[PDB]
Amino acid sequence: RICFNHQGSQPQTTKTCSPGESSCYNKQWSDFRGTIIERGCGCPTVKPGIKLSCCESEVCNN
Repeated sequence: RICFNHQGSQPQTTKTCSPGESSCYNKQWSDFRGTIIERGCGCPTVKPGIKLSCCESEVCNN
């Protein structure tokens, strides 16, 4: 599994996940500086106030 791992709308970067990892994620929140969109391998646990979107296909998290 390969997932995008770039922040926001910056140029796209990819990450090859650990063997057996089938998911990619897109996490979004806002802080005092602006809106943050992070991407990576896996499907991390839901923390309060964070928007999380997980998918299970190649580079599915743009």
